[PDB]
Amino acid sequence: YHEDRIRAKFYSVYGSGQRAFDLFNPNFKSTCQRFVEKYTELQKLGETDEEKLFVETGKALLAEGVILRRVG
Amino acid sequence: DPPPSTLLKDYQNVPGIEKVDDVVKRLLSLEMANKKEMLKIKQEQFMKKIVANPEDTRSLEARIIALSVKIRSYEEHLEKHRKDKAHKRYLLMSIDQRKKMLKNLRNTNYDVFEKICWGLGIEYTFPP
Amino acid sequence: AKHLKFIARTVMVQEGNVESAYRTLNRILTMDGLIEDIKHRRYYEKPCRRRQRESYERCRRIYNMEMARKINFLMRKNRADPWQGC
Amino acid sequence: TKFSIYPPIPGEESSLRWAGKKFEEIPIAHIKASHNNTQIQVVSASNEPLAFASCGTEGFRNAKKGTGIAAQTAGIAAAARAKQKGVIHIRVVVKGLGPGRLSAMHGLIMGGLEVISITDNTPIPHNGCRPRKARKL
Amino acid sequence: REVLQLQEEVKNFITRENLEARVEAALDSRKNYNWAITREGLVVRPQR
Amino acid sequence: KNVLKIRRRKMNHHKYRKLVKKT
Amino acid sequence: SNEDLPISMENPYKEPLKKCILCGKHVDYKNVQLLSQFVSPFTGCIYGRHITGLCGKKQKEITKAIKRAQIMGFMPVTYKDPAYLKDPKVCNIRYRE
Amino acid sequence: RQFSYLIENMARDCGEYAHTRYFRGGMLTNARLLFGPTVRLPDLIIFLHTLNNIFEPHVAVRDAAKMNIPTVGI
Amino acid sequence: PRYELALILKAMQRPETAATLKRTIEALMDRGAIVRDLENLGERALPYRISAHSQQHNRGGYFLVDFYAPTAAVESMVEHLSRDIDVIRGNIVKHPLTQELKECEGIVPVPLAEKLYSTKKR
RNA sequence: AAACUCCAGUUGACACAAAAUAGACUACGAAAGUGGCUUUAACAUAUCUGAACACACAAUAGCUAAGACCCAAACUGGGAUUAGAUACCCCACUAUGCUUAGCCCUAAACCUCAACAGUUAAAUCAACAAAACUGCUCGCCAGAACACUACGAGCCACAGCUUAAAACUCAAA
Ligand SMILES: CN[C@@H]1[C@H](O[C@H]2[C@H](O[C@H]3[C@H](O)[C@@H](O)[C@H](NC(=N)N)[C@@H](O)[C@@H]3NC(=N)N)O[C@@H](C)[C@]2(O)C=O)O[C@@H](CO)[C@H](O)[C@H]1O
Ligand code: FES
Ligand SMILES: [K+]
Ligand SMILES: [Mg+2]
Ligand SMILES: [Mg+2]
Ligand SMILES: [Mg+2]
Ligand SMILES: [Mg+2]
Ligand SMILES: [Mg+2]
Ligand SMILES: [Mg+2]
Ligand SMILES: [Mg+2]
Ligand SMILES: [Mg+2]
Ligand SMILES: [Mg+2]
Ligand SMILES: [Mg+2]
Ligand SMILES: [Mg+2]
Ligand SMILES: [Mg+2]
Ligand SMILES: [Mg+2]
Ligand SMILES: [Mg+2]
Ligand SMILES: [Mg+2]
Ligand SMILES: [Mg+2]
Repeated sequence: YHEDRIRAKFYSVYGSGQRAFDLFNPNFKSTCQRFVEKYTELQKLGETDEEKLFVETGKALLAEGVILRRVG
Repeated sequence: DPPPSTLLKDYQNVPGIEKVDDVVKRLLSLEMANKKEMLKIKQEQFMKKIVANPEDTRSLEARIIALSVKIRSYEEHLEKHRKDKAHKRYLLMSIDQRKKMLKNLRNTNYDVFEKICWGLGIEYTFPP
Repeated sequence: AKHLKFIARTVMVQEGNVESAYRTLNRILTMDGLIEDIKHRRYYEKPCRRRQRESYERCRRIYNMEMARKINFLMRKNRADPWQGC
Repeated sequence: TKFSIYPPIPGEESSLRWAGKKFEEIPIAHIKASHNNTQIQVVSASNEPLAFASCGTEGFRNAKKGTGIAAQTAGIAAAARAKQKGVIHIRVVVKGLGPGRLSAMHGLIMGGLEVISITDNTPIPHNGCRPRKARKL
Repeated sequence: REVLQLQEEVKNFITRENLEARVEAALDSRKNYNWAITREGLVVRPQR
Repeated sequence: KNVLKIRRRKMNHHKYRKLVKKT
Repeated sequence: SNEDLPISMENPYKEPLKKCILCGKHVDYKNVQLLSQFVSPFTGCIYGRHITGLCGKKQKEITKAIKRAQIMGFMPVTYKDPAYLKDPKVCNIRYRE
Repeated sequence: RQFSYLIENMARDCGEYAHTRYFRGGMLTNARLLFGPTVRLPDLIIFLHTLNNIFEPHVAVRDAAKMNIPTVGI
Repeated sequence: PRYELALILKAMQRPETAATLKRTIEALMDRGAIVRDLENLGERALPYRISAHSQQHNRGGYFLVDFYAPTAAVESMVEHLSRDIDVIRGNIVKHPLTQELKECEGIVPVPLAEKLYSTKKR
């Protein structure tokens, strides 16, 4: 899918976070998926470059309180 | 045999190489190179002398010139290495491959066949 | 002859435990192959026989690696029967 | 410090001493463990023969020399002739994969000698001379 | 580009005039081509 | 596979080479 | 039609191909400190690719360099220079135990 | 084996028959001897697992085709 | 082409070592060489005992001479190094810096061989 | 047992021989074949196919001539075993293996699976082995044995190689 490219980059930069998946719950939204939703939403705005779009998506999650510790 | 001072095929074109040091022109000559750099110049001379368009190297005329330079290379290697059976087969096969090119060139364009035989000194002979 | 002595194939003895030094030295010569090389160099092994032995040793390794790789892969299934009675 | 199995290089200075003598000075016990005999010769650091013993010199004949008891007997005979010249610590240099390869090392210890190192100098060529043809026995 | 780079280097090249001087300079310096590598792929230059 | 066809040729050649050495 | 169908794409989750420790480095015959890392310290025998972990192309560069350094008077043959005994161990081989 | 209990109970619940055990060769192609001449074979076999424990097709798949019994399988 | 002369000189004093290098570098120029540099690897202990010119050497000086010369000058210079009494061992090899290193992308995994035997019930 | 006893062991000096490990790699070359180092020359062909004989190559063994010689080693001699032992086991030594220059032209030279192009569907397919096929071309083969023979021809080959029948005989191989 088109969001697999975004996922591959989110895991590499941050990797699976503390939050654990709940596959039983059909309507479960992971931290990465939430990132993709924001990333996709910002694409509709008109930004045409991944690097700026990716960097801008991270900031929004931080404003909402999401924890995004880098592998650093 | 091009003199050892002759510049390489690649470098000669570059501008500003006419006015440089004598040592820089000696490192770019044929004296500090192998035998395969002198064969690239021999092939260049024949093409200008013979073929109308030297740039095209995939033509039958070009292939004969490129293969005739290898034949001379093998004859110079077999004059010192008489017991080298490997390069004695590469020579005899190359003479048979050139005979097939001269037959196909003599059947299509007899005009260039006379030009190549004169330029390279090949006395075409019919098989027994 | 022309190399320095008492460096190659030399092991020092700890607290007079010669047995451990000899076993270590013999493990260095077997892992490196010297032991088997010296046994095949006593009588000349003709090329054809030496090529038949290398092929036998190479096909034995291939088989032994896969058989071991399957034994380590199926050792997880050596536990007790969970559906005892069905 | 710790204990390494690698011999102390002569040049670089170390602290390992045996009876106040450096590793280089320790005498050497050259063992040639063949298939039908086992010769033992103890030498000093300056290549001076001190003792020589073999299964043949101990009164063994033919196939009794290629046993582990004859090599041990030869070690006791060489560890008793060198102990009278002031030899206690030795460097073992075994040569050969014969039966008396390790049994002679025990015999040297049963004569009052302490082994500080075990060196292997078994002739291995990097293809050189051609061995005799294989046998059908 | 290669010709220009070579033209700069040829100046340093040893010549009969500067042969003796260069020899003395070589006898004062030393070049070490020894460098080890770890399991991570990092070069361990010798501290000399 | 066997060598029952080589053994027939084996003796033929041996007997022929042994006859040429006699004559 | 439908927009949820998958698309033809190369694997994005693919991980970069593994590289040997000497990938991108020049193996010289004068660097005996690097060539002694792949030889046994007791016999001087060259280790294989199942021990060194090197690739085919770099394993033959060490072999060719070791044989050239040995016959030129740069590297020993029957043993490993003691000077390079305290260098990082990169070969997967344990003798003592 | 994991679902052997579940299938047997459902078969009883739905008034039908089950066989989650080792298939003795001949249940179908030799029923006359094993059970009797007047035995009636199944008219429909439902395979919830078409493979055996050695990851190979169940013998009943082929034995039901020889006896022209229609099979259902997951 | 560009070569590299791995030269192992006899352990001598500075005045004698410099006279040998100059005598050796002048022989290359006489054969048509264009010396480029003269690196010193330092004096160390040889890995093994070298016997040259009725002399058993245990130490020597390592010097590298990078140069350019025609193909015919290599064989003539190898006979000049065999007669020099102060040259323990000297070998000429093509400079390793004239050999571009192909870029590598990494190790390619190899899948086990398949379809090696017929799928028949032996 | 014979043999050797100017023998053996340590150390040092010292090859026209042969090339541990790497190589769990799978490369080069037409094949034969090629695995120590360096350097030089250098690895045919922009359709395919194409020869017992043309052209050129071809392991080991072997001939001729001149050198070398560590080791190995047909023959031979000695020792032993054995009913015997022209053998297996032990010892010693030679032709030979090596170099140079010519010749010889063979192999289970067999990956016994021709060269080129292509396919994986259909009847998969006697068996075994290394799954089964298609197109195109060259070469070869038609019961066994006689026969890697005889004759003829050709060949630096003269106890040779290549090519290569028939008669008698069987009802199988
Ligand atoms: C089916 N017949 C088999 C066949 O019998 C054959 C057999 O034929 C034999 C010839 O007479 C003899 O001259 C022939 N002798 C020769 N020197 N050529 C035999 O080789 C031949 N046997 C054979 N080819 N197996 O003997 C004959 C009398 C026979 O009975 C004729 O029918 O061969 C016999 C075995 O030799 C089998 O026992 C028979 O079962
Ligand atoms: S992996 Fe790139 S060189 Fe070894
Ligand atoms: K075969
Ligand atoms: Mg017959
Ligand atoms: Mg070798
Ligand atoms: Mg053809
Ligand atoms: Mg024909
Ligand atoms: Mg033929
Ligand atoms: Mg031949
Ligand atoms: Mg010969
Ligand atoms: Mg001999
Ligand atoms: Mg006899
Ligand atoms: Mg001889
Ligand atoms: Mg073959
Ligand atoms: Mg063909
Ligand atoms: Mg017939
Ligand atoms: Mg024949
Ligand atoms: Mg004939
Ligand atoms: Mg005739």
